Amino acid sequence: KSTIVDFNPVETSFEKWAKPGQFSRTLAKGPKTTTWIWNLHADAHDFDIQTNSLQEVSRKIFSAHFGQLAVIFLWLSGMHFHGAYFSNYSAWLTNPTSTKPSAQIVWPIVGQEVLNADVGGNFQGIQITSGFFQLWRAEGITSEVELYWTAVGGLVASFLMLFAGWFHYHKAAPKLEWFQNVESMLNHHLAGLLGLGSLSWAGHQIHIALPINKLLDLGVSPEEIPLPYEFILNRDLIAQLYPSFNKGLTPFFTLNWGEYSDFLTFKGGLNPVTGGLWLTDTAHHHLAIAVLFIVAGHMYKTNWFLGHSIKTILEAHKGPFTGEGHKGLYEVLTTSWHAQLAINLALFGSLSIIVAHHMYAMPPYPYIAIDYPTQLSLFTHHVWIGGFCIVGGAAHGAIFFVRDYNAANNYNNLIDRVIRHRDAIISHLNWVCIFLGCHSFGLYVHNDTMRALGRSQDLFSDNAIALKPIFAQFIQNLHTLAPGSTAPNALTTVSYAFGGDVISVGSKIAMMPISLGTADFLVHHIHAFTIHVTVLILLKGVLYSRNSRLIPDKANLGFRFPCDGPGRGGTCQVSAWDHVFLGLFWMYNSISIVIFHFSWKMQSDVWGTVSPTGAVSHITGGNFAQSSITINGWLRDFLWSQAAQVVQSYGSSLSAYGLIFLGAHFIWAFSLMFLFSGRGYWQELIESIVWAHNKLKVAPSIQPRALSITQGRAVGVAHYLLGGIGTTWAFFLARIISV
Amino acid sequence: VSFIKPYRQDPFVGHLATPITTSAFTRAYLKVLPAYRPGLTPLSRGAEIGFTHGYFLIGPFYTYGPLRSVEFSLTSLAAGLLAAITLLLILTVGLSIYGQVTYDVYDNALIVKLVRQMVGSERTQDLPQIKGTSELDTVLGWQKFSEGFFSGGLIGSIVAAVGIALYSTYL
Amino acid sequence: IQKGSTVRILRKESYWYNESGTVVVVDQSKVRYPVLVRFTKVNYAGTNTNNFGLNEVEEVV
Amino acid sequence: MKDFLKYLSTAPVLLTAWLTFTAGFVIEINRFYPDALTFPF
Amino acid sequence: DIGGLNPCKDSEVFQKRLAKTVKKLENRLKKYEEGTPPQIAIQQQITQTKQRFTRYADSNLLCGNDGLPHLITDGRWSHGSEFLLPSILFLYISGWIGWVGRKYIRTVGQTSNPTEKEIIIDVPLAISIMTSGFLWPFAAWQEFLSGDLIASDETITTSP
Amino acid sequence: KLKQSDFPKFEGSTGGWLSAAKNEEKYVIIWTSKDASLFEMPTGGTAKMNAGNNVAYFARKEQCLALGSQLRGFKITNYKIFRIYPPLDITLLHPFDGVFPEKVNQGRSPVGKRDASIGGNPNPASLKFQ
Amino acid sequence: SHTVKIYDTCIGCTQCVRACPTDVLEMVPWDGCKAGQIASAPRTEDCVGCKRCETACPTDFLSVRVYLGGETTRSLGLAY
Ligand code: CLA
Ligand code: CLA
Ligand code: CLA
Ligand code: CLA
Ligand SMILES: CC1=C(C/C=C(\C)CCC[C@H](C)CCC[C@H](C)CCCC(C)C)C(=O)c2ccccc2C1=O
Ligand code: SF4
Ligand code: SF4
Ligand code: SF4
Repeated sequence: KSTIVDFNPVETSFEKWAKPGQFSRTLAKGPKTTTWIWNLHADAHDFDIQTNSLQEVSRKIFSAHFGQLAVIFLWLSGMHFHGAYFSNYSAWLTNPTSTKPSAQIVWPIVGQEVLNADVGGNFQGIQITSGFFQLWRAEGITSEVELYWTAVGGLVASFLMLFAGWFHYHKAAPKLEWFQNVESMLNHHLAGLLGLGSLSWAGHQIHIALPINKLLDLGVSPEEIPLPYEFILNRDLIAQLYPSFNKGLTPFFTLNWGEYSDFLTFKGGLNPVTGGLWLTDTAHHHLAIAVLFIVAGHMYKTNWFLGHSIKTILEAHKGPFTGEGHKGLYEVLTTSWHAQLAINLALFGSLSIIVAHHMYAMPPYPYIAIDYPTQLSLFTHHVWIGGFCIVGGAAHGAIFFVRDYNAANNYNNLIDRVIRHRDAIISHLNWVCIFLGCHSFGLYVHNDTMRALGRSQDLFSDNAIALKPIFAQFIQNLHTLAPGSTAPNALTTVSYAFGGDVISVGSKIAMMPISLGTADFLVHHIHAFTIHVTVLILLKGVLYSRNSRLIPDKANLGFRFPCDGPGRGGTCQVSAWDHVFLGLFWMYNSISIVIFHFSWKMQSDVWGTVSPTGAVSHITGGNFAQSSITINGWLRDFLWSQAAQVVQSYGSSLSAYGLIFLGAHFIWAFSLMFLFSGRGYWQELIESIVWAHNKLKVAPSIQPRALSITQGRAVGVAHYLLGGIGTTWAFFLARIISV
Repeated sequence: VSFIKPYRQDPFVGHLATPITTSAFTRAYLKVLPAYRPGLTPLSRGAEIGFTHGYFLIGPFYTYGPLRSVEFSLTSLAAGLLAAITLLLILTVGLSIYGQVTYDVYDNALIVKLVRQMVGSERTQDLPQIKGTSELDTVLGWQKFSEGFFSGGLIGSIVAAVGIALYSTYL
Repeated sequence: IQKGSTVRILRKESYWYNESGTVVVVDQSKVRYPVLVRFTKVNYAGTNTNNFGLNEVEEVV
Repeated sequence: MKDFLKYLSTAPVLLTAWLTFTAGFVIEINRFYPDALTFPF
Repeated sequence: DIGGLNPCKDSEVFQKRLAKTVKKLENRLKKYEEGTPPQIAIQQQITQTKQRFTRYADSNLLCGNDGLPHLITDGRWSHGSEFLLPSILFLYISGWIGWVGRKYIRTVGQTSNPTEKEIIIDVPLAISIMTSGFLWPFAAWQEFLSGDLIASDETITTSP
Repeated sequence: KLKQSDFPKFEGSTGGWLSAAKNEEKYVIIWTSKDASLFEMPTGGTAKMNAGNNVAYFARKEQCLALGSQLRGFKITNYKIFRIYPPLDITLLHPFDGVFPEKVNQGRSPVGKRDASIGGNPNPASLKFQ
Repeated sequence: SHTVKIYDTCIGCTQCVRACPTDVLEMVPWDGCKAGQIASAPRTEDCVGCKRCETACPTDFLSVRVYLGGETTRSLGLAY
């Protein structure tokens, strides 16, 4: 009878596994039409409509989190197992600059063995662009046995998380008060999870990754490198590489932290041997992060007369312009899972995009900057994940507004005041979007039409009307001057992208000053415009989710509904879901432009080879500066030019990329059937098909119905995203692996 | 204190009394503008608006036109001046047609009172209704407004061309 | 026709036209559509029953 | 094991098992007799 | 011969294709070492390529001017193994599938809960029906004769 | 603070009526409440009722009716909606005969009733050029 | 304004009237059904065409039918 958990709440039985739709009150009666099948999967994780108790929803969410973490652990275990058994990691360790990482071999069936490429190191397989080899090298993993043991540990951890989910749904489910301890949860997630994870990783780096990687960079082969445990039992194997361990932990406890400058450095730049960040800098960074997060975890009052109450902090932040201020926000975020999901997903996607930027900007792994496929894939993948997560955060903000928003509890607070002037916000955001689009894109079109008319001096180019990004160049200058002036204890700039020397590893450029000209001005304003339009769609969905001048009772129709009818001139897509659908489209557009800008700019003005005398030759040859300012330039010098490797991949080991290119084109075009058409035509065609089936006595008892309007839109957008992202995926991968 | 309140004590208007809509600075600044400055005939309002608009309109045409010159060129100035004048002509055409299709009144601030007093049992929209009581809201008022806009636009464009030539020559 | 009888729907604007249903109750009052018929197949609106007139239903042998 | 066998009798599990078996025997026919453009007879 | 094509056994371009593929595979084989699994895999690829080309040559297959086997599907039994025999095989298999599906639909359509037995298959009855589809050509031309294959006027029709 | 004492304690929203409900028509909903309950405006956000007479103005009949439907959740039933033309031309709209349209009241005649089902509609080809 | 017609298949279940967002439909006495009531459309000038009325109709092919016609500021749902 614990005060935090309920014991044996749900019986572990297979009876409900044999009753599909048991969770829903409407679906439990059984299918009558094929719409029931689709409704079954669309409501599976909508725990809000399955129970009327916040406690049950919270417990379901907790167990679902455990299942998700078990799935993630299984995926990581699979990655490590493939590295251990079906990879050339050992060969890549001895030749990182000449062996391509491969960790998946393809069975010899139907002639598909051509996919096993010549990745080097007496190996055949698919080249890997996830950068696991570089990460494992940075971890100090020098043998495939360690990868096997990490895979075994991942399997054990996945089973543990599965057992934890089962235990906390069926044997000991926490109570609502336990879930609502946001102060305790924040304290623990900030100190324990974040800070202690940073501290543990700093310890691992210092004791395992720092010596092993230093020996690897010195040229010591992985076979004669001591086993990682020997660096702990023997204080002399690590004190030779870093002659500060001879003093032990006495400098730490005597506040003489200057003695540890051997392995806790602040250098900046990149390791000249590997092209990645100095691992001493990384260990010092993780140590500082650990201390900062542990300190930050002692902020909120949990169980003693010590710390802050988030309710008292929020309620004190009022103002003349904001009425009641943040009063009621604590109740909103402690009684609505959707609001928490909105905030967490938005910040999580933004964090993913920031991670993507800082990855290529400052390569943190050895021999990852010179693996161009890995860098391109990591950036594009993380930016895509960030965009999807941001759209999801907007969607769940809209869901909270529709479902969990209480008008009485939010009288004259920030949420109320935002809804009260939603018109002004949306109208000014509309004006900003029109201004930004007009300018950015019409400058592009003006360049295109001036070039087409033979007026080269009338373009918005560097040798013409020039739009120099002076503000960004000022920041670039400030960073390259930071070491010794504003960061006096730095030896080198944080990233060579801001300026400095060309860093090359094995005649391949790792990082180099990224010059910003009029071409970068236009593409940056294109980014701003696309982001603003996506924000416009999502914010219009969130703010007008409850009511509008069209439908004053839109909240009574729910978050997900197709329309209110053909009246009022037509009330299609007025939902808030139909705004997360359009916003998904515009996020695809924005992220596609972002990754295109990254790919072309890097290939044209960063990546390449360096001659022995210091001459820099890039992959494309600097065509970004003069040919990325017109739409015809993007079509020809980027799309047409770099699509050559994809279309000429047939018969080679990259033929799978051409096949996926074609299939993604097919899927993207397939999406337009659902996006352009309507439900009535398909229902009436199914009518004649059903007539034929009845004529042959083969009409199913479950009456076949065309997909609902909302499901038609969902299928269309899912296929559109899959096709477009897969086309860009195949194009990028084939292009950057070939060259 | 609260700096946002319902506009004119009406919580049902689609408007708010923010520190921008109803600030003393906003009041004075909009009351010194030609469109709202007291004591101006519609012709005077149009003339001032046209002068300012032609004056700042000749700029972009002369600077970024198809016949630019990093040095001073009489042809560039003439091209910019002609483009500005033709744009003012297009704007005046728009003003004329807008006034033609919008109003049917020759003397406002009275007809409203006449139909609020002596009844308006007619086809309405001319006797009754009547949006706005300004002198700009009449057929005669808008015609003189357009005439003033057009004349002032020509004069201001010429003045700005002269100023541009003087600045480029003597500086 | 009576309760439990099987009838064929003769109403053309019906989701169960030419199909067979089960009569739930035939009203004896002066209503316009007294026959209430229950069907196994739900219509497009989800309902599985409807009121029919005496001349819009034909009893199956 | 009365409701577990009923769960295995559901449409998704049965379709997954049948399609896995189908792809399996197709792939194995194509392994043991590869590159079959015409009928073997 | 038929349509201006020639047998692949006497098509020079066919042998050129075989030689080029084998040469590419051997050149790939040259860059690996000893009896290592990559060399074994490439050698198996070469052997399979040679076997496939030899089988296509000795298969009554007509090759065009590009040295690729062309299919003669006009209906002649001479090239009957290209389309006609696979056509019969597919017709048998697909008729089996359709027959067992229709039989299952009609069988569980006369139970208390026909819709339940469509998402939760009666595996015993399903297995009973599925292995009975080998007589689908005979069952179809024994149910059509009895009038049990086609509905007549209980089928629904739209308003016009 | 507000023009009239019976207005709900609303802080004003940029979602209220516009120039249309000054020269074409405006709609007013009146009701009496026992408690100063906090309710959501059909246009903007949260407003506070008056413990007594309450009067609200809107630009559409649908907005007033949505507010009235919300009022039913507060056990408020006596709400009445009027249409006001550009001058003070008040016309009672929603409780037209004092009884809600969902409840049958004597004195109502059927409007738009056809003495046949859908299938009895005439063929469009016979309704050409009339 | 749109056109709304009521047909004698009406069973007087009132679901159309209580679904109208603009108070177009009302229940009037009748003698053609058990409930003794039939829907009426006396205020079609307020009809917006949202067709919520016939989404709540349980009769087989509807007893209330909305035919979209000429548009008006009321029928277009214009708050401006
Ligand atoms: C220092 C203590 C501590 C630590 C380390 C964590 C760590 C975590 N919590 Mg958690 N939590 C804590 C205290 C702590 N919590 C307290 C005190 C409360 C009560 C307010 C909660 C309430 C809570 C909820 C409601 C949820 C989490 C979730 C999570 C996970 C977030 C997912 C993630 O980042 O993946 C990082 C993943 C890893 C690093 C994998 C290794 C982590 C393992 C499992 C260690 C977990 C520590 C655990 C608390 C020890 C208990 C053991 C048990 C025998 C008592 C993460 C594993 C979320 C989640 O995913 O649910 C499962 C979630 O929904 N926590
Ligand atoms: C932490 C992440 C997270 C979480 C927990 C949720 C959770 C939820 N979301 Mg949500 N969402 C997210 C991210 C997340 N979402 C993101 C990133 C987006 C933007 C795209 C959305 C957009 C979104 C919408 C628009 C809606 C939800 C809804 C829901 C709720 C019901 C979900 C459900 O039943 O789906 C069950 C799961 C499925 C139906 C799976 C569908 C399969 C997907 C679409 C295709 C995946 C393809 C995959 C990549 C493989 C393709 C490869 C190909 C070759 C085969 C639930 C509370 C719905 C709701 O009603 O909320 C109350 C709703 O309407 N969400
Ligand atoms: C190439 C196709 C295309 C184009 C041009 C646009 C353009 C636009 N969309 Mg988009 N959209 C598209 C495809 C496209 N969309 C698709 C496929 C979808 C489906 C998901 C959407 C969904 C969508 C939504 C949901 C939203 C937009 C919005 C916008 C507008 C953003 C504001 C802006 O930049 O206006 C400026 C106009 C342009 C940049 C277009 C070119 C104008 C030129 C360059 C300058 C002016 C030329 C000049 C006037 C020509 C005069 C001569 C002529 C008379 C002969 C803009 C009009 C948002 C909106 O309403 O605006 C805020 C919005 O909310 N779109
Ligand atoms: C298995 C039973 C079955 C049978 C006997 C038929 C028979 C027929 N269908 Mg059909 N159909 C079925 C299932 C079936 N269908 C399913 C499951 C779907 C949904 C995808 C469709 C969708 C469909 C369409 C859209 C059309 C037909 C058409 C037709 C007719 C012409 C043949 C054709 O085009 O094939 C069409 C076959 C497919 C599109 C693929 C069917 C998918 C699989 C192979 C069938 C399902 C197998 C099932 C799971 C087996 C379970 C039984 C087991 C438990 C015992 C013919 C009356 C056409 C027509 O009206 O022409 C007169 C037409 O336009 N059908
Ligand atoms: C085709 C179409 C239909 C009909 C589509 C239907 C009935 C979907 C049928 C799906 C089948 C029955 C199952 C899926 C079969 C696929 C082969 C499985 C997916 C492939 C896997 C690899 C995922 C609609 O209902 C619709 C509704 C609204 C707008 C547009 C449309 C629309 O375009
Ligand atoms: S069906 Fe399509 S069009 Fe007709 S109302 Fe619903 S959404 Fe608008
Ligand atoms: S459309 Fe249907 S619902 Fe909307 S008002 Fe007219 S009748 Fe009532
Ligand atoms: S909808 Fe049809 S049934 Fe429901 S009330 Fe109006 S008329 Fe009677």
